[PDB]
Amino acid sequence: IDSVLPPLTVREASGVRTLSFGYDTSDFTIINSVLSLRSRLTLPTYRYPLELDTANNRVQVADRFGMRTGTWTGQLQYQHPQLSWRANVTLNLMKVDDWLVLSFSQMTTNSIMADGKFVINFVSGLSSGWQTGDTEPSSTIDPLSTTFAAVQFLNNGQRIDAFRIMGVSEWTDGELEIKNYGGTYTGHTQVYWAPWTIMYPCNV
Amino acid sequence: KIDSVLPPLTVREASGVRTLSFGYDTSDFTIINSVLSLRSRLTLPTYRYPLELDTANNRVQVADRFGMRTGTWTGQLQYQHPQLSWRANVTLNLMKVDDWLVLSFSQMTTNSIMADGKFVINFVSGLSSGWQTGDTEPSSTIDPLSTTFAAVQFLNNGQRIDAFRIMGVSEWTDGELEIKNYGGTYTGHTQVYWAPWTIMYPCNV
Amino acid sequence: KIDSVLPPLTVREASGVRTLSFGYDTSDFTIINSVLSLRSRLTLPTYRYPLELDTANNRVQVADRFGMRTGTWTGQLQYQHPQLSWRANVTLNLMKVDDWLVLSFSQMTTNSIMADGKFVINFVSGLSSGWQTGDTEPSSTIDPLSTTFAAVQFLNNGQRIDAFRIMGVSEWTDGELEIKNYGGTYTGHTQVYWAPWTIMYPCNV
Ligand SMILES: CC(=O)N[C@H]1[C@H](O[C@@H]2[C@H](O[C@]3(C(=O)O)C[C@H](O)[C@@H](NC(C)=O)[C@H]([C@H](O)[C@H](O)CO)O3)[C@@H](O)[C@H](O[C@H]3[C@H](O)[C@@H](O)[C@H](O)O[C@@H]3CO)O[C@@H]2CO)O[C@H](CO)[C@H](O)[C@@H]1O
Ligand SMILES: CC(=O)N[C@H]1[C@H](O[C@@H]2[C@H](O[C@]3(C(=O)O)C[C@H](O)[C@@H](NC(C)=O)[C@H]([C@H](O)[C@H](O)CO)O3)[C@@H](O)[C@H](O[C@H]3[C@H](O)[C@@H](O)[C@H](O)O[C@@H]3CO)O[C@@H]2CO)O[C@H](CO)[C@H](O)[C@@H]1O
Ligand SMILES: CC(=O)N[C@H]1[C@H](O[C@@H]2[C@H](O[C@]3(C(=O)O)C[C@H](O)[C@@H](NC(C)=O)[C@H]([C@H](O)[C@H](O)CO)O3)[C@@H](O)[C@H](O[C@H]3[C@H](O)[C@@H](O)[C@H](O)O[C@@H]3CO)O[C@@H]2CO)O[C@H](CO)[C@H](O)[C@@H]1O
Repeated sequence: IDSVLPPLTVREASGVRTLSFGYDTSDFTIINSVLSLRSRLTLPTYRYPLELDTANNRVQVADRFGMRTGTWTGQLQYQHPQLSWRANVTLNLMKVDDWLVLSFSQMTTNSIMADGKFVINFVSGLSSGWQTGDTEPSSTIDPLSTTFAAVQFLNNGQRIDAFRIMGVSEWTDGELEIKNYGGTYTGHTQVYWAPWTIMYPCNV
Repeated sequence: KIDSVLPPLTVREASGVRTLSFGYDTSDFTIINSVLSLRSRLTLPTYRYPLELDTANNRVQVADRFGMRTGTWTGQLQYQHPQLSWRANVTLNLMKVDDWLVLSFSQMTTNSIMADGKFVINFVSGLSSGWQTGDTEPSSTIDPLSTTFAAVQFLNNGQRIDAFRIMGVSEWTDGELEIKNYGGTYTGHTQVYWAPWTIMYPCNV
Repeated sequence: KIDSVLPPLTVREASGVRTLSFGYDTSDFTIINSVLSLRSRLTLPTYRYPLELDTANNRVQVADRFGMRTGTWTGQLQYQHPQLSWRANVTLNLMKVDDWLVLSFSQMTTNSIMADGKFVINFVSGLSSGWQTGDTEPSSTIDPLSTTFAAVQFLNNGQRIDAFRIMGVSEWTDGELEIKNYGGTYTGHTQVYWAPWTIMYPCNV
């Protein structure tokens, strides 16, 4: 080789011509006498609800995060020291972001006291894809949320309009507790409940 | 002449032939077309809304609009019942918060209503700028999607009677949102004063 | 002497003069300040809250606090009406869920109220550790931001009368949140028993 071009360089100090390769020190280095990249970049992974769409090399929020549906089939338990019963219900469930929504269709139940508790046992009854743990609230604050239910008290053929205030109050080993603090009331033998929804924070 | 070399450059005089080569990291680079080239150049991913890349500061973030996007719908609130139906001019405030759509009703005075009935909002037209009809479509068919109470005053021959109305988001069909009034307390009346109220439902558009 | 040269290295014997040169990929590398450098070194982006980089596992995630952040406000709930106003000592639970702020009221006994009025919460002081006054600012000026019902019992000369109160989040001004009580059912009374209730509004802080 007669002469050389950059990056290649020849330095002829002390009557001895020596060839050397020139690189950007920030970009490269020599490791085990070979040109190596300095800091090879490892691409991060993503935790749900963030996901990598490998097909289009795109990071996105999972679709299910905005909406995940399900159903719970079981017995709605009403609890009061002087009165308690079980009614067969099917409620719709929807996970919207960090919230769990419960949707009750209309229902006819036995009579209730001026106040009381409703208990939903998620230990069993959940539709496919759902685990009991998926219904656990993300806080122990009481109440997590309150809503009103519109009811009709049935007493000797007449239907009497009233309301019931409902609060999500507790979750214990898969048992969700919805307190009925009260509302308007009259003596009755049976209750007609219009549809209603209740939701609470849930980050599972 | 070039007397000697330094790494990466190496001279192996193997098989009676003094030959020069350039030593590189086998996994970082590979020669192709007789030029040093990067073995696996990394393509950086793109981002789907609400994730966005702030190119100015090279920062990935959640879009601001995702947390809050406001709007208005101007149109006629339709009340529907077989024995009574009417249209009232309203302007509703709308707000997209995350994967929820909130509807905000200001106070209103309407004609009388039956013990139960439907409210229909036609989003086909009336939305403010930036909003499309499709933007109001719920993300589920569950009925009801959400329920709330509206506080009302029934006007009947001069006296104002306080009552409530339960409202549920029940259906969306080709831009028509249906809000069912299942019932609540009631009395015979000439007109209804509605206090303000909000209702929201899941919406991932 | 060097007999031969291996790629990347190549020699061009153009006009009886052998010129040694380094062969590199035109798009992968370049020559700056007479040295091999990288053509477009890729800078990895940073992340704005609620997105965060877990450096320990090199994983991008949504911060846990985004789904749930709790707190408390201790202060005096102010009831306001031109003909009646009072202050009651309360402790409210707060929870930030995504882009929402939830306020949780436990049961309470207060003085009597008018047919309508305002509740004011002064967040300027009283917030638990980690919380700033600005953290309670709504993300919209829409009125109402949200409405809910509170179940009450009016105490009127020994008898307890069940009724409801409609509550709307209406305004936030320099740390003072205003919750309007538009009305609801009513009767003359001496004191009010309030059942627990929650109210939430959009908040992207
Ligand atoms: C409309 C009706 O039959 N009402 C009965 C009630 O019947 C049950 C069920 O109706 C509802 C209801 O309208 O109250 C529907 C609703 O989705 C359910 N609510 C929830 C939250 O899931 C409730 C609820 O589970 C119960 O009322 C609580 O006690 O029930 C009917 O759809 C169901 O109908 C079957 C018919 O009886 C049968 O002839 C037909 O072939 O098949 C359908 C099912 O596909 O029957 C349910 C029986 O419980 O029952 C209550 C007493 O439990 C009262 O008598 C209502 O008057
Ligand atoms: C206060 C009042 O005028 N009330 C009338 C009502 O007037 C309409 C509107 O008022 C409100 C209301 O307070 O009832 C405001 C509210 O934001 C609206 N609510 C919703 C959910 O959109 C309602 C609602 O649209 C109607 O009640 C439907 O019945 O209405 C007034 O702000 C508006 O005022 C105009 C004046 O009439 C006009 O002189 C002035 O120059 O401009 C203002 C602003 O454009 O008028 C509205 C329509 O009349 O109207 C109802 C009957 O529709 C009753 O008569 C109320 O008593
Ligand atoms: C005694 C009682 O339970 N009810 C009193 C009320 O007493 C206050 C407080 O109770 C509650 C209540 O249930 O009414 C609890 C509740 O969480 C509070 N609500 C909110 C939203 O913060 C309310 C609210 O502060 C008031 O109703 C406003 O008027 O209060 C009691 O737990 C508390 O108990 C203390 C003992 O009295 C004291 O001897 C002991 O040393 O410490 C405990 C705990 O600090 O007392 C509270 C006093 O206000 O008070 C109201 C009048 O303010 C009525 O008399 C209720 O009947």
